Amino acid sequence: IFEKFGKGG
Amino acid sequence: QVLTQTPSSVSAAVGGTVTINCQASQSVYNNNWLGWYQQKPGQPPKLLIYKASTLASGVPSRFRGSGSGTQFTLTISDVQCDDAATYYCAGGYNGNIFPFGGGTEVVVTGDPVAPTVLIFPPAADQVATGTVTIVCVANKYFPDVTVTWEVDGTTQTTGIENSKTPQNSADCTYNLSSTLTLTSTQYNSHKEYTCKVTLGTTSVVQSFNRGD
Amino acid sequence: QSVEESGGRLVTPGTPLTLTCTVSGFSLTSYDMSWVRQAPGKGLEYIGFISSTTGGTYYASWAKGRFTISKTSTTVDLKITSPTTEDTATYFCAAGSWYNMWGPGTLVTVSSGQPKAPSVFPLAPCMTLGCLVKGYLPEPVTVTWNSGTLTNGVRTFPSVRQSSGLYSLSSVVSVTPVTCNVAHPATNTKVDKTVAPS
Ligand SMILES: [Cl-]
Repeated sequence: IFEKFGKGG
Repeated sequence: QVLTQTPSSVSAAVGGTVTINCQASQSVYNNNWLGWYQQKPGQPPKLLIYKASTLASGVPSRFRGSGSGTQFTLTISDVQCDDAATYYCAGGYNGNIFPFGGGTEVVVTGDPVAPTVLIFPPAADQVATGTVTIVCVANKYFPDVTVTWEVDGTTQTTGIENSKTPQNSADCTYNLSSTLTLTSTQYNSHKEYTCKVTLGTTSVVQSFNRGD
Repeated sequence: QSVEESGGRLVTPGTPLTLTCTVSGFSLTSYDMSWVRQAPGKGLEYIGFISSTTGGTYYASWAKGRFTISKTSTTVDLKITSPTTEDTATYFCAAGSWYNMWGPGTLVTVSSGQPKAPSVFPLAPCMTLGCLVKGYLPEPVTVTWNSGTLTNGVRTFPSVRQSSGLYSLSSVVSVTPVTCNVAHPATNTKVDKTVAPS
């Protein structure tokens, strides 16, 4: 598990 | 967690092709979270390529991104003097890890261009301060030069500082300033000041005589 | 549309300082807002960012504790909690998930020096004319010719640091009556020299 990836595009 | 960018430096002639590689220690996010940037000295970076292969708006088609997973490539075709810059990759990983690669300098090469040389005596108002700065400029040359100072024929070893402009975006040439610092006493002691600019084995010489 | 950093200045080690990032022509919250720095002659280093998708603030592992990112109604801010010599750098803010839009950068100088305005001396051969900009701190100075109207044939060399800790550079221009305009923003100083041949 990881913190939600924070870059969307 | 590391992007290994290779090589550190690369050269092409005008109209040549450059390859720059970026290798991730593990897979980047979604196998494609990798961007490419161009940076010229004194300027902020500019985005070239995002999502490994998408060209940013306004970017020339000669910039191409490729790869997926751990191995990414930027190529530059039809290299121009304007492409002389440092290029960086920047990636994204699960866990919100966003490293830059360490950068690749691109040097755009060509036929030697011989410098012209100018020398500037210190302004009247400098002498009064107790310290004097003599400036020598090597104009519009390629590739690199070395500079020598002679004062009344004696080669100077200390008090010299050099500074070089980045490659000219139109013609790839450099300019160089060489500054000799002396005390007012040392300056007012001597007559003939000489700047010698060496490109390869060939020297161009410029001089002045104090008081003229 | 633009981003602009502010707050770069000379500070002694351990003196906290805050940089601000201001956006023009779009909303502070529309896009990812990042802080990146670049030590003199070195590579780009990511510090942290505020996500437009999660709303969250993230830091590079190395930067945790050394920097605090926060926002006001009008700025994204970067506090350097206890600056060291090693924090001397240009700090950039950037908008977009791909660092799409960058500011010009703001320079942080961490050292024991006191600010000093440059002396400006005319350069003329015993045609190309110039100005020597000698003995300032911190960087930068800006040099223009004829108040920004003369750009063709202008070469402004990179600064060099002398033993004193003071910076120097020259600017030269080629023509067939020319004035160099030197600004030292740190001290709000403006110097003009009209350079005459001979
Ligand atoms: Cl980084």
